[PDB]
Order: sequence, then structure tokens, then C-alpha cells
Amino acid sequence: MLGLKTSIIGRRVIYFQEITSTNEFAKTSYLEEGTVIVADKQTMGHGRLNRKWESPEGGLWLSIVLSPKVPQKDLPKIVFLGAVGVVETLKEFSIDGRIKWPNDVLVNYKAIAGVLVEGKGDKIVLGIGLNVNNKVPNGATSMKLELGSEVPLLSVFRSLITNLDRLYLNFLKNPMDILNLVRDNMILGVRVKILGDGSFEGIAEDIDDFGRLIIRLDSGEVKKVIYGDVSLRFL
Amino acid sequence: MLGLKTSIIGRRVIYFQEITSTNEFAKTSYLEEGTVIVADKQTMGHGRESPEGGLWLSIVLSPKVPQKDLPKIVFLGAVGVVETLKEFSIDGRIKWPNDVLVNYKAIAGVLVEGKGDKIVLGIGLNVNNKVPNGATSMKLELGSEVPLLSVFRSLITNLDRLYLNFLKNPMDILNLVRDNMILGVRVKILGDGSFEGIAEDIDDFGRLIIRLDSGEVKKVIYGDVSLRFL
Repeated sequence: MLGLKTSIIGRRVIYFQEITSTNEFAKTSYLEEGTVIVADKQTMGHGRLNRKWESPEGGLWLSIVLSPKVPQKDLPKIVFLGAVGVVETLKEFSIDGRIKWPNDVLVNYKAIAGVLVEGKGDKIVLGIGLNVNNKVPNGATSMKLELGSEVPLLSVFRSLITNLDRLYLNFLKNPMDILNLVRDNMILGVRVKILGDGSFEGIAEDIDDFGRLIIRLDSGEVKKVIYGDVSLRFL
Repeated sequence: MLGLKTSIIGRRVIYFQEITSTNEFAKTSYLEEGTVIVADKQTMGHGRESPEGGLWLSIVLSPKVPQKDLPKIVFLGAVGVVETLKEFSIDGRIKWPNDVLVNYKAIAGVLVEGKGDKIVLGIGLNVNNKVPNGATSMKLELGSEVPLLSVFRSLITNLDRLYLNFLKNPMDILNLVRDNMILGVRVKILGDGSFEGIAEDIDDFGRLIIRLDSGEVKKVIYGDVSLRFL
């Protein structure tokens, strides 16, 4: 009854009024490639770094089962597929989202969406959390807060799934293309701090061919970050 | 994302761009009660292709009621459809025991399957799809396309309410059927042979009461029997 015309992503959609986590269900259930898991609310949702991500009613909480027969090295680009997809959708609703490496989407520096990718050997789970009409944590934002009015969740869903299906299909053939899209929509040229042991500061210059964040320290040293906790030093 | 507010029917919904049969998938798969299986089209639909534009769905049920009441499940589907059609100002009427007609043309059919502790309620409703001759659709009746999703929301809400009351009082549905069924007309019953008579009413068991011209009263139980209007 949804009438989705996508090729792979969206051939099947499993909707829940409530669920612990769309990513968990997607990981533990055998599901055809392209199956989308979506729920009105998550009771135990979380983003990367195991950070508890509130998933109240009004938001778009979904996971997508993928099985991209591509080199084990391109798997890390799946996150970017989700982030670029969100950005393209936000644009369609006249909202300018920018990517905070590696998986966050911000608007005027406020978090509006997060992407959580989890591999499992037999498949890859692309999780996306987007603040639409739900109440958000202080410092965060939503499509509702940005546009000053409630947005039809299904309209956002339709838009996102369509963009992701398109991005995914091209990715299966031209895997490197996504990196350029990411660069054009990522927050760069700003000072950032990588947290944890061996913490350091520098300018986030770009992402390389593997998607690593290239940081230029004040000493001139160049470091390539694969993953971690990032903080904008002047925002 | 659908924001359904139902108690049981619709707690989960599995949508398919295409599927062989929503009823077959629901019967075969391990699914929780209330799960709705819906598809844009069925390539192998059937009753006792369903083209894009129609509403093709199946509901998994596990009613904890007497085995005798189980045969009443088909009526829940038929009444739910009638209620939804009335919400869209379409006069749906029930043709015993599983069909819904509008001006004597088929607009929807109900197929219930399942033996013990797992019942599948299948419903096919013509909304915006092309239909065979003799049949009709909500689009043909209203003169314009109808938001398929709106029809889905309406139907699921109606079925959930009807199903909850059915768990409490399995006989309540019979009154709704009676008020919305085509009666007082001559019909032909086809089964172990055939006979004609006036469809007078349905009894306390949902059996169709037929009065033959001889005055004889026959009570028809649905299963392997077909009804034709004269």
C-alpha cells in the first residue's frame, strides 16, 4: 500500500509501533537485502560510541539490511551513504545539513541526525536516526524546529528511502563516488579535537580515499583518523 | 513512522512491493498476533494478480475463544470493510458470507485460513486498481483516486476495534453483519447439489437462513458453498 518504486532499498518494510532497537532486530533476523526496519519509537536505541540516543515518537528511526558484494575495504563507506542520504533529504525540505565526520548530520552546528552502521558478515545494517517532529535534547535540533512546523513523517521516509536506494545502486558500481559527495557536504577547514588516549588538536582538512579524516596539527604533523570521538574546537 | 494507535491489529506491519500472496506469507511465517502483511500487488492472489492500486492485506490472529466462534472471523473482515467504505461515503453491502458489493458489484473479498490457535484474516479491496467486469472500486464509485494509505489506516482501526470486542463478546459481530447484509432477496445455493429460496437472515451461529418456496427452512453453513443472486 506504500507504492515504493525503489529498486533494492524498500522492497520490503517492517514497521513497529514500538521496538527495543531497529538495528538489533535487523541484526538478529534473517531479512532480504533492502529490507527496511522502522519504528515509531525505540526503547533501547543508541548511536556509535554506544551513546544512548533518545528515540521518542515523532522521529524517523530506521535500519536497512544491506549485503554489498564489494571489497572488504569499501564497507566503511556505508556510513557515508546514510549521511549523504539524510543531507539530500534535508535539502528537499529546504534544510541545509552538513556532515560532522564520520556519521553525524548537523544544521547550524546542531545535531539533527545520526548514522550507526553495524556489520555482521552475512549482512551490513545501516541505522539512521533523524529528528523530525520529536522533542530533542538541548543543543540538538529537528526538522520541526528548523522549519517552524510539523513535517509528515511518511513524506520524510519516502524521500530518504528514495535517495538511499539511488545512492546505494550507484555505490555498487562506482564505490568511490560517495567520497566526493561526502567531501562537498562535510564540515572542513575547522579546528577539532580527537578525544581519548593520545588526544590531539588540529584542522580537519579533508577525508582521504579510505574516508579517514585528515587532521593537520599545529606542528605540521599529519594524522589520519579511522574512528573515534571528535569535537569542534571553535563551535 | 506510520504512528498507528491500535491495540492489537497493526502493532507490526510488513509491507511488500510485490508478493505471491499475503495470506500464504502470513500462514507460513512465524509472526506475532496483530501483525499485518500488506503488498502493492499479489502475483498469485485467490479466494475460496491483485493489481497495484488495490488494498491487499492479511492479519495474523490468535483468538482465545471457543472453537465454535472461529467461523465468525470472516464477518469481522467484511464488517470492517463496510465501515471503512461508509467512512468514504460508499454503500458497501455484505453478500454472505465473505463478499462486499456496491450496487451488486464486487468491491472486496475476505479469505480466512488457519486451523488451531493461528487464524489468518485476508482482505482484498479494490481501491484505485483496474477491476474485472462486474466488479467495482472505490475510485470508480467516487469518480477519483483515493489515498490508499488513508483506506489502510481506516480499515486497520476498524478491524482492531471489532477484533477487541469480538474477544469479549463473539456474538456482537453478528448484529453488525445482519444490519449490513443483503437480505430479503432470492438466491441460489451451490454446494452438495443446489436449491433456491429467500435469504431471510443469519442465525445466532452466522448460518444463512433460506426459506424455500415450499416453506422449508434451510440453514447454510459456509465452507464449500457458493451463493448466486437471481
